[PDB]
Amino acid sequence: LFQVEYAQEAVKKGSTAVGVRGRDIVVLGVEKKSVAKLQDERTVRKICALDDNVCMAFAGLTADARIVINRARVECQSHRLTVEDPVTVEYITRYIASLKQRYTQSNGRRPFGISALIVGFDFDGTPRLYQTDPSGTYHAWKANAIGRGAKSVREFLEKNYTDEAIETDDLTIKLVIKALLEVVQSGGKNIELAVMRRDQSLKILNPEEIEKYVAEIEKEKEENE
Amino acid sequence: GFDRHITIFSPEGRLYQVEYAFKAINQGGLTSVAVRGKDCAVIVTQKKVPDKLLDSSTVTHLFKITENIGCVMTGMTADSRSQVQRARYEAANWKYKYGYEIPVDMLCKRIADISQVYTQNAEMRPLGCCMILIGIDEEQGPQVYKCDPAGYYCGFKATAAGVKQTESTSFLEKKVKKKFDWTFEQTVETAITCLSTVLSIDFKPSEIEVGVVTVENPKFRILTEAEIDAHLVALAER
Amino acid sequence: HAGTCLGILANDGVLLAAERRNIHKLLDEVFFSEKIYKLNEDMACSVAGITSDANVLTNELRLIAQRYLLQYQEPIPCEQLVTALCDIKQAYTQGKRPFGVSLLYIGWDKHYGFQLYQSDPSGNYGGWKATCIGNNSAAAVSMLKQDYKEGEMTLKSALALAIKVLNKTMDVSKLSAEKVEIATLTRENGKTVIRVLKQKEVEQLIKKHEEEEAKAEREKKEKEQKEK
Amino acid sequence: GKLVQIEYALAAVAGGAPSVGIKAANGVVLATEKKQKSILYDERSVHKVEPITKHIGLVYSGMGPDYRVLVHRARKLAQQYYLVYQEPIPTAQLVQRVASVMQEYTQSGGVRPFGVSLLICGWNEGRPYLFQSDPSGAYFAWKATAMGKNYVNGKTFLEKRYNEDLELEDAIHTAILTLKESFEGQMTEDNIEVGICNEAGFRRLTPTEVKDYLAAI
Amino acid sequence: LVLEFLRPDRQGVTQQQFKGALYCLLGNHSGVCLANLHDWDCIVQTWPAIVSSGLSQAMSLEKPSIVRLFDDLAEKIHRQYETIGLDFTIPKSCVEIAELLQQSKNPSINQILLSPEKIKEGIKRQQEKNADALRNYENLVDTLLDGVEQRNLPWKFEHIGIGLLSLLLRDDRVLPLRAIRFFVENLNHDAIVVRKMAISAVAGILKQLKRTHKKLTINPCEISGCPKPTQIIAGDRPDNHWLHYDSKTIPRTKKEWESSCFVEKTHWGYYTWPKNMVVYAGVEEQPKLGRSREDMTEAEQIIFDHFSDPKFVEQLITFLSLEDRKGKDKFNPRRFCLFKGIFRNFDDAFLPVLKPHLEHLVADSHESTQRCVAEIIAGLIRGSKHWTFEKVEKLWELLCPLLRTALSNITVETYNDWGACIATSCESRDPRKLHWLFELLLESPLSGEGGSFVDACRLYVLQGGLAQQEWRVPELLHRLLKYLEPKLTQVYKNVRERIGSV
Ligand SMILES: O=P(O)(O)O[C@H]1[C@@H](OP(=O)(O)O)[C@@H](OP(=O)(O)O)[C@@H](OP(=O)(O)O)[C@@H](OP(=O)(O)O)[C@H]1OP(=O)(O)O
Repeated sequence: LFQVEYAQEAVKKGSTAVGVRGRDIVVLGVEKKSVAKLQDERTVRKICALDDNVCMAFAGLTADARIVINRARVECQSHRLTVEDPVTVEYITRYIASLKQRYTQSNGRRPFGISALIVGFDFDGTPRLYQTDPSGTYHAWKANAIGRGAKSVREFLEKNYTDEAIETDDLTIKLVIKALLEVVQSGGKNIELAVMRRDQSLKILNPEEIEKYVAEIEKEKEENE
Repeated sequence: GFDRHITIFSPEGRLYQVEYAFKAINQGGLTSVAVRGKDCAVIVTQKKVPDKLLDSSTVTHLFKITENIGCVMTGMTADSRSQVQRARYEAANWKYKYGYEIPVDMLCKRIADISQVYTQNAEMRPLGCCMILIGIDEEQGPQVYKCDPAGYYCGFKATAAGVKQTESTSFLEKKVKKKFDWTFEQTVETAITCLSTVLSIDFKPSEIEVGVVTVENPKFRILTEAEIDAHLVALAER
Repeated sequence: HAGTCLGILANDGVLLAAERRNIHKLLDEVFFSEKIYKLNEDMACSVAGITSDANVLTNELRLIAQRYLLQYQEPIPCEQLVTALCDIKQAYTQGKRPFGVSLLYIGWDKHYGFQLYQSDPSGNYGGWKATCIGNNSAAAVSMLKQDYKEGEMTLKSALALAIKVLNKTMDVSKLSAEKVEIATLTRENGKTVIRVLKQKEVEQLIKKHEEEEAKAEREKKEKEQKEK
Repeated sequence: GKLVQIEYALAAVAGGAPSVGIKAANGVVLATEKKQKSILYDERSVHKVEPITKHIGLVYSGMGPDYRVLVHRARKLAQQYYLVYQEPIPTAQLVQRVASVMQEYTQSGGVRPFGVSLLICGWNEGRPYLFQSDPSGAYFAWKATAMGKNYVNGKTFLEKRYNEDLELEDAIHTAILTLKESFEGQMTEDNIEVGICNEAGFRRLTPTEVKDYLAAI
Repeated sequence: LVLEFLRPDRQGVTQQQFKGALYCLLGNHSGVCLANLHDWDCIVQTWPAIVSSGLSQAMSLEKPSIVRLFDDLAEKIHRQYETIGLDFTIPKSCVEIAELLQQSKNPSINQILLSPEKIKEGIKRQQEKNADALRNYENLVDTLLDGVEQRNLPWKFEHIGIGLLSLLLRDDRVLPLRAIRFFVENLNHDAIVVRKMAISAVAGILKQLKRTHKKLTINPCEISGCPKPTQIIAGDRPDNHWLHYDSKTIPRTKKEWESSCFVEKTHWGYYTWPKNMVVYAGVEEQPKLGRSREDMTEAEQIIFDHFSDPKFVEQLITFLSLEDRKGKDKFNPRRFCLFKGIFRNFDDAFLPVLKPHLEHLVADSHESTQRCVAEIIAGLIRGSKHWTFEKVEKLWELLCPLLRTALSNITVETYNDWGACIATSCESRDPRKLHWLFELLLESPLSGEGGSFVDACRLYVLQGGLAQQEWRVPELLHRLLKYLEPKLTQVYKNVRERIGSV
């Protein structure tokens, strides 16, 4: 419980990330923090594909996130083996949450220190979004945010999320951009987008690919005035 | 404060628990003397009994690890018996594995390894007993070896363990400063004289227990009250 | 910070520069010569730590790589190797005895080409175009951020840059081939070549830096005179 | 902090008797004081110097029981290697493994670190070798060192007297000089333990030849 | 003698003797420094020798003990240095008291009175003493320069010598010309350590060069025209009304700007007016601005020329923009005080040269550029106070676009730095003088075009500025409250927090 507070503060410090649920699509956005002059941006992902049909975004300690991600990947494959079916997003969420409340081998920071957004498509095909907490409580959402400034984003998501917004899949993507744009002031390359696009594997957006979407909403922002 | 309560290094690097075990050996309250000769080695120690009812026979600080090896223990009695038991076990294990009787030095070495384990590990307190061993080695003849709780083991021309070990050792050093190659009777007289001087008791034969080994008779033997009295009376008329 | 290590990425290759130093005169230094440790044919590392810590870490790494080789009969990727070590050092964090050293890794992977990696003691790792570790790592990275051009590097220019930043950073007070250890990873005839620079080549590079410093000193004195 | 115990162990080492090592061109010497508390103590019985293998021997400054533990482990490790590879263990490899066990003990909780430093010498590949393995688990390679009491004083005396090229006899001499500095006095064959590593193999110098070397001074 | 052991020219000493002499120079933690003696004769011997010991040839910098020794010398000298002498002239009263003290005859022996010739000899000796001290100061400066640049020296010793030169900043007298040229030349130097050291040094130099500004005296009751009764109550008053900010009262013309008081310090006038007031006399009375470059003596001249150098300005700007650490960076008030001293001394000389660099810097989205340009912008604003109306008018015409783009491009990395910039610009200044900044910043903090977190950071820097203007802006606080009141119910959490703070 005391470690949980430190873990919750840690994820509060971490990079912002959001997820949205749409009828034939689910979108996941995480702000790409500046690294340095000389570092290479490849190694830092903040996004992971547990399976073909599941994607994840974490916020908090990177190493603990790595451990969690690996364990969940192997669990996803073992469940596919035993069950011959794609893993359910609720299931892998239950495992990742359940992994938090085993512990470290020493039991130090029994909560590993990440609250993560797990998004995927069910085998039947229904979209799903979930999150996890260091505590181990896990919920489902039409859309959510994590990390720094998530609360402010949730207010923006609360009003912006609508049947009209989700009616268009490309609009489903654009809403995520606006959410990040409120969170991050870079207004550009400092962002990472990933989309599942029902019945196909995760396709990370190109920097030009995100750029035109940003321009389109920037134009639509222009159009309102 | 957590340095004296367990076996860990002081700031100066000293193991206070081991010092305390050395104190416990004197807390036991008995003295033992060992001396080596050209043809023999001997052990002497007092076995003063407080209670009349308590059987004189059963109480003795001399034990037999093996037929050719005899030992004496000081300090805490229970720890002494445990150490004796383990020495017996190691000797038999040695014989079974290697086909020949363990030498006294190797036995002392093993026992010191065991005491080392306790002083190294915090869970176990150091075994508060000190063992002196006598045996005849074919190459080196008689031998005397002594293992402390700390794990230091060394051979001795003669030695003492007990509350008066210091004055005993001063006496033995004065004795061996002269060459004084001692036969059996001379070794016995030397040992009893050291103990009688250092304790100032002038023992009766029942008061003390004596064990020896000889090149002629390697078998470890405990001298009876009568032979002890013979040696003492030969001493007194001298 | 007993030791310092340095690493730079080039388009054609990678090099590690480490300060071969003797704390005391009596140290043989034949044993401590090998600042660079070859994990495998396609990777190397330099350690910011004592030789013992280095030996144990290097053994764990080599074991991992050889296990991957046993399974797949292909040389291990640099990221995967570094990641295995990072996972271990993390798990020590989760024991209460975290790995107390940071490592450079240099390698060539067919997937990503030439690469340079840094491992933090916390277990986190990152890819760097160029970086230093150990003593004066901060000054080292400052000079690198000054004097490095992304995409403009070649092995020769990078090597001279290494000599320069070493002259400023490391406390030799005079460059000597005995006092510095350089090694380069290069791809030749479709094979990974890890070659320690010979003492003669290092002396030549040192001399080039020395004469260049002299030529710079002439220019500054001239311009300063012209100002007044 | 666990490091505190390491520092205290190094202090316990520093309290230990003097031990000296010099690396000649053709041989390595290992020497130490074995000053006896009393004449009653028998010098022949116990040797601070002990061989791990035919070509390797070592000497300690610090706690003798810890030394007995470590020498036992080292002997078993060298024999393990010899069984696997049917060649003698390299000195560096042995030093590494011994460091591994020292580091293992100090790392383990509920047990104290070893209170000894070891000087490890050997001859292999037609070459001399010398190492010092500390309680922390660190090992270093030197041409010469001292340990125990006045170890810094011995080190500087070695630094002034050392030459890159010296014969085994001259290194024996300078070792004995180094100990003669620290020693209380009345140095003799019994009070001092010597061993050398060479092409012949490690051997503990008998009292007769040690008397010869002492008489040379 | 102790310096002889580590003398560079000497040979055959030893590594050991060198180390021992360094230990002697280091001394114990408490007691005689032995390298930082207050005596001018001792320091001239020691410090040059310390820096010159780099090329001694008896020094193994590889030695960790040796390098730690030199670092300990440096840290101990830096901490324990005190200002050293340069004047020992007793005033006339104290010698009168001493004359009485000799006269007291109860516990006294009747020593002969000090003769007038002796008293003349004493003042002669004291004058010679302080002159010799000044000589030693200049000689030590030249010598340490020679040490730091002799081309056989290691970098650590170079850094140490530059620090020692940093100590010699004097405040009685300007630094020697060669040394000033050395420091200003080192502003663009490869080592970051040396660069920061040079920055602090030259800012101190710029304060030394600063010409005194004449201050006239006003009556606060008179300028206000109020009665100013006795037993005044603190706070807003009739007399403080001219001090209070008002939109109508902004000058907006050269004549009114000349007319305005511009007290330039907030705290005056809340509780009670002082006995004598000082209001920064008219620009004609103040030192000249727009100097010909013939006026400057020699020390201002070298700084002027280096900064006129565009290659120099570019190299320095690029070095400042370089990141030292990621996420741990801050406003760097020493860099700020440097830039303020520059602009204040030289009166808008180099804003033309810097304008390309500023226009480039604000355009960059990187954090460190924004940090540097913020420090520069606020240093410029603070230097602007003594500038004339036309100069400041041109300056604000320059600044307003830069600031608009900066605030539009504020971000998570840069918000703290830009708030520090706005606060430091706003601090210790009359509000009417800085009306441009307020009119700009308050134009639309809750714009929402940029979105949330940027509306918040705008409100944050705003709050910083208004905090700096305590009790002199009842107007514009009423305006902020009016603008703010509608938006209470249309807002997200971060903005709500900053709204509460403001
Ligand atoms: O009266 P001075 O000693 O000459 O100093 C004042 C004053 O400093 P004081 O408050 O100590 O009098 C100001 O405020 P500070 O910031 O120095 O506290 C000002 O500085 P700002 O421009 O930052 O308000 C500036 O001091 P400086 O000359 O050190 O920059 C100014 O000096 P002038 O009156 O000579 O202009």
